[PDB]
Amino acid sequence: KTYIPKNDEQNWVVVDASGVPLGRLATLIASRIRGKHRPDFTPNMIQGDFVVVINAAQVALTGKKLDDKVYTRYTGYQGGLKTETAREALSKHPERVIEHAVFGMLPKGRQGRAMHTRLKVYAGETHPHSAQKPQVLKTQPL
Amino acid sequence: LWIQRINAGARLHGMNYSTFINGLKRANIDLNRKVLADIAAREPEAFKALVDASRNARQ
Amino acid sequence: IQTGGKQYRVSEGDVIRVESLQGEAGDKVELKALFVGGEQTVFGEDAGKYTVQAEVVEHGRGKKIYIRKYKSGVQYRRRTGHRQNFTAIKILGI
Amino acid sequence: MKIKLVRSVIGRPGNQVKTVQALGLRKIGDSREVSDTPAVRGMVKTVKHLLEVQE
RNA sequence: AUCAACGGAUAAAAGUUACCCCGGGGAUAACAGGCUGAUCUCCCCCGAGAGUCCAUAUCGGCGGGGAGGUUUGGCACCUCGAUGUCGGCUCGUCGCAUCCUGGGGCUGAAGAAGGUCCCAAGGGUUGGGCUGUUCGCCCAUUAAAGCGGCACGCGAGCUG
RNA sequence: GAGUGACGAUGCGCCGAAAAUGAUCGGGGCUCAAGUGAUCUACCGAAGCUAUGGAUUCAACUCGCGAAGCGAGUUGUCUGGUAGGGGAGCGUUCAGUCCGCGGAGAAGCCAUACCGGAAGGAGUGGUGGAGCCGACUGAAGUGCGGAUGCCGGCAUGAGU
RNA sequence: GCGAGAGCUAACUUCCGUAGCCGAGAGGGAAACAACCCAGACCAUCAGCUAAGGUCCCUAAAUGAUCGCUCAGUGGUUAA
RNA sequence: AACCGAACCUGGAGAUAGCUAGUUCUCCCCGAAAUGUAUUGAGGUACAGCCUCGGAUGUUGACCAUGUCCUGUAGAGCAC
RNA sequence: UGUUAUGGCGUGCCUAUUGAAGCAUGAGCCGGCGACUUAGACCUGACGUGCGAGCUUAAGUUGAAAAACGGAGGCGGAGC
Ligand SMILES: [Mg+2]
Ligand SMILES: [Mg+2]
Ligand SMILES: [Mg+2]
Ligand SMILES: [Mg+2]
Ligand SMILES: [Mg+2]
Ligand SMILES: [Mg+2]
Ligand SMILES: [Mg+2]
Repeated sequence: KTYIPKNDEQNWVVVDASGVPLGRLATLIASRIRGKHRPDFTPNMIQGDFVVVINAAQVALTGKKLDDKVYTRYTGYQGGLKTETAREALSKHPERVIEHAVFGMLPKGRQGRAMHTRLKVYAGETHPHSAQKPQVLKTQPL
Repeated sequence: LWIQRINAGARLHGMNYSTFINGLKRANIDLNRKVLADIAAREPEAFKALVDASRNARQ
Repeated sequence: IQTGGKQYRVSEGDVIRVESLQGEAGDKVELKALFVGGEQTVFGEDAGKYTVQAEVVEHGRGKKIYIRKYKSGVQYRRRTGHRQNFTAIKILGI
Repeated sequence: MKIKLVRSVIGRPGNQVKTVQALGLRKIGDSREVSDTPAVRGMVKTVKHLLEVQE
């Protein structure tokens, strides 16, 4: 009875990260990536848009960037294979801060993993225009 | 699934499921409930009319 | 729907829960809650002015299901049959 | 005096279950018109917290 | 009729088993774990008094508040159709309440040597004599010869 | 040259605050509240309540019948369940009876999307190659996943 | 849970009293989770309302309204 | 005569077994107990209690109100 | 109908048990075999039938493609 889909569309969105609080920005991207307003509106597959993030380096964090925001990422058999880095220390990887906050708010299964292909983060402004030969429909946060 | 499709379209026309449904409830006349998701998905012209009616019965 | 239609359908012979008016062409009139007849969209009581006309096609039993129940280590196993009764109705109304 | 069973009898003391039985209410939502006698008003006070009272 | 084991098995009856056997019990002990934390270990509070003088450089009566879960226990929850039990060896890794080495503050710090507290777990932390011993005592050195966890870590890895 | 010092009450916060495999409020992340005190509505949300259809239990009310009672038929009510008690039935072998079927193909076996509320039952086709279904009634060596169950066949370990 | 004894005003402790649940109880919530919180499953539906609980994304539903508080990630490890 | 705190074989013999295991088709209705007292009893058993079916009786049952009597806990108090 | 991708949900079975996915028991798999019976002129109850203030035969005897006879005895019938 209920309506199902097609796929002829693949919308590309261009969100700017500039001064947006991390989780606040993250939410918008994760929802537009899953199927917020959803084309045919279905969960057995990916109806989601291809978010392209720009200005990753200029993203905002509240009271603590130096303290508290610590990315624990513990390696092979933990023979003290316990690695931790401050969010300020992610001057090395600005793209992985947004990336590994958005994936955090996505389903985690076979499909969920397939969804991280859609997010495409860049720290620049004019230089991210790499994956910018398809659509470039800019959508602001709030 | 039904509810998800509703607030998707409700938000397309600057609303949301919570609000939209209350409008249709406040416009006692409107008692779709079942079917309502298919309208959002297939008939966008029609869905808009119901959004506009829901906005009235409220504010 | 909850029994007894609505909507802008067409000339479709759909299946609904038993109606009692036995045999062919038993004629049924429907309340109507929305319509797109001639693209004109109208909802609730304003649609109530309008009505749908149906013709009772057939009375039938829906595909056999089996009601199975199980509780573990309590030796509780249940097996029972089921067939849901319906009334098929041809749509041909305003 | 309109009375309706709004809360469940499960986990509620015996006497309260026995009262809700006397008041003829068997399901939640079950409503009935009631007498203004002291004993029937007295039953309704025992299980007050399980009922919605109109007047 | 101290049939008193008191609803009173026969008139009439003690022990032992490491030579043990069967039926069962995780309804129930010993090992380990779990919960607890009296005891155990550490830490903090008050400041009597010691420090020629000065409570607080060190020390802290009487008394009070915690933390840990390495002791002895309590308790008896999975395991009695089986969770091999002490020590050694081998192999490691981890906590820090740090034995050394690194950085500091105070000192009853002249210097040199210390004391004490704070930060710090990167690496290091010897070989013998006695005892099954862990522990401990001794010998001879050392920067130092740390305390604990991992089924009192490790027997389908060895010893016995 | 204009306020400023001390006892106390209270709301939220600070220090006190060290354990062993790798971390965390479930997570992401959150103060630009997604924390928190108070008030207010709107939505989500269960096998609860409701809508529609159907079945069962007990009951009162109608009736088919030579009577009780069993059938039907409304309306109301009931219907989670272990040990256990009560009710109605499905299936197997043998037997007596009746109706039959079968070499133009019986039983058994094999396939299946059909029927019945369940045990179950039928149609069609395929194999087989000589016996057998249905109905009533009677009698039992009458229904299996378990028993470290018994007999037999075949797997795993393994081309070890 | 409440009312006591024993015990250290310990125990997922023991022994009574009393209510409720599990035992024999599925469904929602409490991440997970016999017992707590909500609620007692006759069957069918691709209908509707609510309980406890919730409404940033994972995840259904206000990134709700108003006047305040805290800036410690307190929230989201206890005392003198 | 390949397992000797009393050999082996056959029989009594289906020894006893308050203990362990196992106990097979379906749907329907109701539905417990883990308490009391006794027990060479304590993981067993008798009687009661609690369940179910049949018969009888047929409001006596339940809750709640009123009326009446009983009572030494909570608190309090210091007259013993 | 077969099959397949992705989503949601989802703690084998039995036993034993306050509590089993349990790192508690059993089980390699399939087929077959495999557990509430039978007896007694026994006792007590429900249903049923036949006679009914009465009811009934046991051993046997005679006929047996089969049942009739047989009243010895047993039970109601009076209790304390
Ligand atoms: Mg122990
Ligand atoms: Mg031992
Ligand atoms: Mg130093
Ligand atoms: Mg078997
Ligand atoms: Mg206190
Ligand atoms: Mg034997
Ligand atoms: Mg056992």
